[PDB]
Amino acid sequence: GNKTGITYPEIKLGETGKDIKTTITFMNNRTDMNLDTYPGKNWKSYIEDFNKMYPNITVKVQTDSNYADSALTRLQANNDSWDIMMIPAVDKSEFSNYFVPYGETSEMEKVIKLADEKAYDGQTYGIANNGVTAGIVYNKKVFEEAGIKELPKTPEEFQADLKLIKEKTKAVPLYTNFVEDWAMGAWDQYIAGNATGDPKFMNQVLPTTKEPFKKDASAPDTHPYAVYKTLYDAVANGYTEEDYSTTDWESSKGKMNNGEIATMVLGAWAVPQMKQAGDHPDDIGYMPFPITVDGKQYATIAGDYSYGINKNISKEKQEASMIFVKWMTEDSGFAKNEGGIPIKADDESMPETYETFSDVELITDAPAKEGQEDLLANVNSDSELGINNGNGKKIQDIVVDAANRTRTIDQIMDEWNQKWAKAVEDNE
Ligand SMILES: OC[C@H]1O[C@@H](O[C@H]2[C@H](O)[C@H](O)[C@H](O)O[C@@H]2CO)[C@@H](O)[C@@H](O)[C@@H]1O
Ligand SMILES: [Zn+2]
Ligand SMILES: [Zn+2]
Ligand SMILES: [Zn+2]
Ligand SMILES: [Zn+2]
Ligand SMILES: [Zn+2]
Ligand SMILES: [Zn+2]
Ligand SMILES: [Zn+2]
Ligand SMILES: [Zn+2]
Ligand SMILES: [Zn+2]
Ligand SMILES: [Zn+2]
Ligand SMILES: [Zn+2]
Ligand SMILES: [Zn+2]
Ligand SMILES: [Zn+2]
Ligand SMILES: [Zn+2]
Repeated sequence: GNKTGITYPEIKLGETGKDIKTTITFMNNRTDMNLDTYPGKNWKSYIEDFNKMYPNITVKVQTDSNYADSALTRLQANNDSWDIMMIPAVDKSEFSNYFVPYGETSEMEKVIKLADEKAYDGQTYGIANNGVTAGIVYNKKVFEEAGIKELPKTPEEFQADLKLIKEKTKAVPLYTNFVEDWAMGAWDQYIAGNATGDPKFMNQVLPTTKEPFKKDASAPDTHPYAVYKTLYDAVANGYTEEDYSTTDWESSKGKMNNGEIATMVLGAWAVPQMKQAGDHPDDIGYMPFPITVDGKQYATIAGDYSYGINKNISKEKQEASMIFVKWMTEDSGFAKNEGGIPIKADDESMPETYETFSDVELITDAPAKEGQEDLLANVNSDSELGINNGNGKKIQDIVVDAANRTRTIDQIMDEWNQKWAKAVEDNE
């Protein structure tokens, strides 16, 4: 797919491509950063900084509120109307049908983190925008008002804390952001490394296990079941917003900052957005998801959204785009600014958000065994469950079922297991 003859490690920022005069279109999900009133460093500011180094590469930013859906639509049009996008929910095995390979994955791992996350048949097709963990954003002042002494570490402790918040404060204990598909889909981010302690769970165990959503007999407070039951119980116990059908994401930021919401299950990228949303940044904290595995808590570090380059575009625009991605990765400061972990391989600096995480084991998803790279994507597709790959609708169903008492969490998990179990069988 690479028309340029140049791999990503071969780019010398400030020297390579300096003769290029072109314009590239950069599609991303950060509508907030596409505004002049963004409380932080917005897209225009980054592009200005980039243009000091490459003045003749003009970068045009396009942002969509319904990002996942609109990016996939543009991808399936198979044209040259975009040059860089954040990779949406695409089968790894289909990367080469859409995206320029940055380079051999073994070479990329020398210069970026998470080089095998968006890779296939030995090539890397996406670079993460920053490394994030999945945890819980919480308001420390609301927790103090509720009398919560220590952060909850099990589902039972969490529900006990939500009840204290409900009874003793005025905050919504857990705000679901039901209306945002991506906010509901985020619950899939906790069910593997966080809920099991096993870096191989996501890419090896899950797609080879017929009923992964069943309760774990030995440790019923762990594994994916415990995650989805956390959401189920919080809604069924009356510890979420009165009306899930009318939640609002943008106002939820200000409400967290001002102590009207106590918790939201979101990745670390959300911490600066909550802190910027009002006068009480110091009241925003970040905690591990409340599962303990054999006495230890775990948090997976993963890419939030990865940059991919359109294989359909000219060699000039492919190279211009790869220069901008490398600039974003190595020079921009995006990760330092959005509260995430830098992706340049040799940068071991960490957001200050990781201070309730001193005893947490930070892990990354191991690749599948050789030849199984595509197994999760294929079981996911055939099951129609879209685990960690776009499907927030099934999580909305958890909220609906728990609020209307139509089904128990067991029954919901049993439905998923039967669909997954067939997909595991069909792909073995
Ligand atoms: O990239 C982090 C998450 O962004 C989310 O989109 C938000 C965005 O962060 C910002 O808050 C904007 O104001 O609203 C967007 C939703 O329209 C989602 O894309 C999510 O999937 C990302 O993980
Ligand atoms: Zn939306
Ligand atoms: Zn959608
Ligand atoms: Zn596939
Ligand atoms: Zn090689
Ligand atoms: Zn192959
Ligand atoms: Zn106290
Ligand atoms: Zn407690
Ligand atoms: Zn009571
Ligand atoms: Zn929706
Ligand atoms: Zn297990
Ligand atoms: Zn004020
Ligand atoms: Zn305050
Ligand atoms: Zn169903
Ligand atoms: Zn079989």
